[PDB]
Amino acid sequence: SEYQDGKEFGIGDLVWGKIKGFSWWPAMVVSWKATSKRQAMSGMRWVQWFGDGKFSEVSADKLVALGLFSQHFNLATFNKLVSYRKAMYHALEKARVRAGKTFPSSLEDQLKPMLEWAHGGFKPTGIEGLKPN
Amino acid sequence: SEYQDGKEFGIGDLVWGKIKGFSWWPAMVVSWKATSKRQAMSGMRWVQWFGDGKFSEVSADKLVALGLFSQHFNLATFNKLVSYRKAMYHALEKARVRAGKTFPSSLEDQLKPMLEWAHGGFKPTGIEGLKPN
Ligand SMILES: CC(C)CCC[C@H](C)NC(C)C
Ligand SMILES: CC(C)CCC[C@H](C)NC(C)C
Repeated sequence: SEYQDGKEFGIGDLVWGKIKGFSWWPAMVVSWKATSKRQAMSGMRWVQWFGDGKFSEVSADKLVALGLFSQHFNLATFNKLVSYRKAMYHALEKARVRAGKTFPSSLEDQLKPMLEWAHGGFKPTGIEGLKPN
Repeated sequence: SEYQDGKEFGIGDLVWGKIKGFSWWPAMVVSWKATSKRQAMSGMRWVQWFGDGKFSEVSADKLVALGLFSQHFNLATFNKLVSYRKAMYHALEKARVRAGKTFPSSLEDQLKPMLEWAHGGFKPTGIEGLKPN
């Protein structure tokens, strides 16, 4: 099947992806069939970016697990860009549901406990709870 | 292991491949396990074409290193087919990263300095920077 190149990351994985000129941005690894383009080159993954829904073919070496959060979250970009805050909401919402996490009940106000959870290490599940399926 | 048949080219090598009826087209040697098809016959190599991401089993004797660039690049095809130009973009991008090369910030316009880097022997690394890993 897809992505059998001995590199990390499979379909459904929540990741940070790094494109030249941009901060690390959250994304989900997808099958090339979802992209309406072409099969990824060996060593690459198609990802779909949270916040804008676009697809990019990105080297596996330029991806890391979303669970390595406090290590790749860019606070300057977050303060500066509303699109980045939006991306984080959609990414962490996906993470939350997967981990079976719940928060008590505005964007910045919805984000706040989600960021704390993420930044704190995604407790109680830890990064294991972010896996697909 | 795979592709130990005494012939040239191993996994990850960037190459030109020639299929009957076509100009030389850029590709990367992959393991058969990436293809989701059969293992390659003796003397053959699975390649994945840049641009469309498809797989072909090609004789190892009908492949040449991407590094022999201007000899095999086909200017006429390039000007004629947008697919070829796209193929060149992806191939050179992969070459660029492996090399550690970088280009200051459209397709052709991004292609322009990449083609010139290639036609002029991939300086400063030369073709040694094109190797996998
Ligand atoms: C325009 C805004 C939504 C920010 C751009 C996000 C881009 C698509 N992700 C980059 C990592 C390539
Ligand atoms: C996209 C198309 C115009 C051609 C792309 C390369 C294919 C696979 N032909 C090669 C065998 C030379």
